[PDB]
Amino acid sequence: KEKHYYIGIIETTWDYASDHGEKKLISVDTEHSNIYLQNGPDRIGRLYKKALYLQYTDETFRTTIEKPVWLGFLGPIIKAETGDKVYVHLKNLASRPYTFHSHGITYYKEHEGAIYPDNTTDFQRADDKVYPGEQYTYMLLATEEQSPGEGDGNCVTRIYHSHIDAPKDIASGLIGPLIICKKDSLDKEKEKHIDREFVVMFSVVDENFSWYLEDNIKTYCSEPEKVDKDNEDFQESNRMYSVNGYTFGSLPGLSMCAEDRVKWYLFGMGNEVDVHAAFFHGQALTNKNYRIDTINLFPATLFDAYMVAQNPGEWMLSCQNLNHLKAGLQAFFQVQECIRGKHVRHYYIAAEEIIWNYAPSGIDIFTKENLTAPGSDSAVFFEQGTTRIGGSYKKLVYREYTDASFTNRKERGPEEEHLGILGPVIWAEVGDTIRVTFHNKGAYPLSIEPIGVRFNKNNEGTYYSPVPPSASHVAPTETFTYEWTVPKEVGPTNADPVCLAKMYYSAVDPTKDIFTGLIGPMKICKKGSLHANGRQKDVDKEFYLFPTVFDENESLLLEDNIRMFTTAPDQVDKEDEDFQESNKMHSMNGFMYGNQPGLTMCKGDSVVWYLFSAGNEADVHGIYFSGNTYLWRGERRDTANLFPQTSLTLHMWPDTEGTFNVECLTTDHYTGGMKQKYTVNQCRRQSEDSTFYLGERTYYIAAVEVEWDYSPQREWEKELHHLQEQNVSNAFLDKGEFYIGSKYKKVVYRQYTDSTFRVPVERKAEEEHLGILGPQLHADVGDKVKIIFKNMATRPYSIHAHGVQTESSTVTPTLPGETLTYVWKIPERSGAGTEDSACIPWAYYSTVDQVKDLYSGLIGPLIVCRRPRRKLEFALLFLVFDENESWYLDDNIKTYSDHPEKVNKDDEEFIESNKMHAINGRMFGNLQGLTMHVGDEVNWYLMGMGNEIDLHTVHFHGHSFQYKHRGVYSSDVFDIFPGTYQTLEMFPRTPGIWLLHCHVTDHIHAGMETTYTVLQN
Ligand SMILES: *[C@@H]1O[C@H](CO)[C@@H](O)[C@H](O)[C@H]1NC(C)=O
Ligand SMILES: *[C@@H]1O[C@H](CO)[C@@H](O)[C@H](O)[C@H]1NC(C)=O
Ligand SMILES: [Cu+2]
Ligand SMILES: [Cu+2]
Ligand SMILES: [Cu+2]
Ligand SMILES: [Cu+2]
Ligand SMILES: [Cu+2]
Ligand SMILES: [Cu+2]
Ligand SMILES: [Cu+2]
Ligand SMILES: [Cu+2]
Ligand SMILES: [O]
Ligand SMILES: [O]
Repeated sequence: KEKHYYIGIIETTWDYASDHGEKKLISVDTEHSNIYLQNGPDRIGRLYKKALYLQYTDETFRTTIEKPVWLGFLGPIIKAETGDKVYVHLKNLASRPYTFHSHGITYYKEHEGAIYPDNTTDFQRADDKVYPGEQYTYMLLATEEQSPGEGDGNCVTRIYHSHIDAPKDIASGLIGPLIICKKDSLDKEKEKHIDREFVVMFSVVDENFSWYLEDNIKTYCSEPEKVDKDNEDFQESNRMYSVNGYTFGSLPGLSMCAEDRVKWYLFGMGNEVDVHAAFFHGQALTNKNYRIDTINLFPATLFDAYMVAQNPGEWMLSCQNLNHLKAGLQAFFQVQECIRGKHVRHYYIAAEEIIWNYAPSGIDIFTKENLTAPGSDSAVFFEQGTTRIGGSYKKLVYREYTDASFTNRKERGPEEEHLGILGPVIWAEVGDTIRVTFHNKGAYPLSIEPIGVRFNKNNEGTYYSPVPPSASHVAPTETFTYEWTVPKEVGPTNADPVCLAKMYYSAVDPTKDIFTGLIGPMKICKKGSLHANGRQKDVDKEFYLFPTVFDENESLLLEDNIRMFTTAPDQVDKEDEDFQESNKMHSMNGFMYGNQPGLTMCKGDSVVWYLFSAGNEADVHGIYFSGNTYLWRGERRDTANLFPQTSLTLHMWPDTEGTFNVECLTTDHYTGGMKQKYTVNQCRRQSEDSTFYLGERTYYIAAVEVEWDYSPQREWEKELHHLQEQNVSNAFLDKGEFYIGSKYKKVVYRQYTDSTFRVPVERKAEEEHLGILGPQLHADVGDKVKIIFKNMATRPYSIHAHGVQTESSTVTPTLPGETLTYVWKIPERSGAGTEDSACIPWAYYSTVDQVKDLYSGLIGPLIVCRRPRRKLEFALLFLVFDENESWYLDDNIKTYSDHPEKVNKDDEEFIESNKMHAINGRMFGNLQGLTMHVGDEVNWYLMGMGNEIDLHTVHFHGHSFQYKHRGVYSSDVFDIFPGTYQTLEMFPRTPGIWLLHCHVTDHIHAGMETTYTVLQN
């Protein structure tokens, strides 16, 4: 078929509403709405002028078609089954130039509707920028290459948006859904067997970016005269946390019937504070491929879910990111009312208060140093005195008891010793009923909210609307018996593991209860997978890990805690930056700096890890199990990623004896103490070894100190701006007064020919694209790689790598001038998992100082392949190099700064002047070397690392990619965070120079982009 759509871009006023009335008890935490929606002297209220796509009937952009109420300000839903020829007739009826760039479909440079130095000429640039009054019809092709994966649903979710300056064009309001179905999935422009199809975009629509900021200030502020746009609160007062554009329970239209087959197309959109956690309170929207309960979304994350509306009632959709939840990102939706499970599991739990100590040994187990040594990582969090609480905090948490007689606890075995602060594991099987007899015992009402089980409205553990103890409100001394059900439609899918890591927390006020201590593990399993004791049947060890930043400043018991441990409360300024840092407890299961115990097992044991987390947008973790590799959802990986409310079930079979680290790779977190140890003991006696390593490879690598330049040519930057017509100044690149430019000394891994290390291997063409990265080491499964590593720098470094097996756990640092040998064995578990592609990459890095060594430059890819036009390989490392952590910072200042004496290393402006947001070490088109031909088979090895900020949604303009074993899944955006190493298959089809970039606002403007060339066959 060949669809035609008429899209006009009009200017208009949008009201984030307030439905000027109530019946809306959003009351998860909520009331300071009047910042966001308050009109006034400075503030603008809930009315902003914003351009937006509308659908017209004819080429006469006069007669409009009306888009669903629930769609909010998004553009009209554009659909197309594979093989279609969609033509989009755009007419810019607005005050400035806009375009229409689509995400998941094929077109030529004359139809990209995106502007950048792509060496194209006039006929191909008509699309790339539509002026007011001009009309342009975009021709798109639903190719089989962009077709939803062999294992994707029938219709995936894609997006279209303007692209002169996308962040701004999108903040301005120009963005809509593009749903792509496979061959004849659709029927009457709706999926063949669905009842309701919805589109939801989570986003902190930041009005400070919209082109109409001025027009909005000058209009609504009563005193436009005196508003500081550069004012933190003014800015915050323009950030509209909202789902479909609507901000405080305002989303209308969401309505289905019970037994309704709903399909939801989600997608985030935003800057780096856009760490979302979509959650549909009422049911089991659990059909991604497996059963999912909460859906994480980031800038341009394209996601599709399938639900079967059940459990009739007025439910709620929210974003479990705490900060977003209290900034009002909720939206009612409802399933109108248009057998059970007899095995009763009975638990008795009391919430009790205690004085939790985050680190008992009072020492950093990792370094055997005193946890309060003057000026150290730990110091800040544990220093105790006048205005610093210190190490232990009167917390409040769940503990199990023997019976309604809340008299005697249950003895916690060495088995559950690791549990730390977490509550008592609640568990059950598919087809059961749970009855937790909660008994509050603290100075505040609380309750227990369970993620993952089926519960009626009488058992809802929170209260949203539109002295007895209620499920939602169990007062300080009352008690209540929640009843939950674990019916089929809420427990593990066929493709799911035997047990799903789950959780439960106090939901009287999530944004505060959890941080105080009310969070506990839960485990829902396939029917008959557990023994009487609650342990899986052929599993040796079951562990539960909860890494988070226990925000003590948000504890219900904060005041008391100030009163108890400070040597001067009255004097405690509760809002000092430094005060709140000292109480941001970066910890795992309650412990810090190595102090967590109980993670011991036998080599050969079948271990099963249950990970989960909660918290705000700073909860972007990369849990790294050093020394071993697990098996998640058919994929071999050794670093799990967790965000607000994420839950995972890892399966591991440790294979090397020793004491290894379970740590959170993401910098802040690691420095702040988010690292633990787990021990593998030898529990058998096994073999004599001259029987297996069919291959041997040896590489000679060295670490050199080079002068690196993040942007050696500034042309592409320059050209990109003039096209956009921007008056912008580059903070990171412009030497300015005393700033250090774009060049900084760094230490990097360069390959050599032999043990003499006097002749380096010349980087050929197919490897110019590696930039700062070390060489692409290759190893097949069954190898015994040997790295002869020589340190030519001026301070101890070493080389180690994820996924690889080693003899011991310790890693000897190579001293300068010294040359050592490291040996990595590449057994089966270091290679492709069952559903993995044949080659998978692992980052090799330096261990002397996990952090400073990295930012200093030391990083590279190890590709480990499985089996025995051309085939290409590219390695991309998206990382915001924090040049402030370089071991070489002092030299750079003296070497590069025009006036070193005038530099203050603490000056916020300076700090930022060093945050090089780059790809493989270079920003703004400066990443040369990515060239293929039409027809080639390309393998992109993407890997991210770094701090909390490192959310990187990689987008390739004009081409999509496939990704699991056999390219079973399709998409054009890939989510990447610290510790993510992924391999994407792609077949270039349309020739031309295309833009490759991170889709998150700060990152784009910062330079995280370059271009890849597809040459004509
Ligand atoms: C575009 O034009 C010139 C020469 O072709 C130069 O800027 C560069 O080589 C070209 N850029 C790209 C991305 O091909
Ligand atoms: C561009 O930057 C200059 C300073 O370099 C500034 O004075 C001016 O307002 C900006 N915009 C235009 C159109 O000149
Ligand atoms: Cu985009
Ligand atoms: Cu959110
Ligand atoms: Cu972390
Ligand atoms: Cu932090
Ligand atoms: Cu990014
Ligand atoms: Cu795009
Ligand atoms: Cu783009
Ligand atoms: Cu930044
Ligand atoms: O795209
Ligand atoms: O994009």
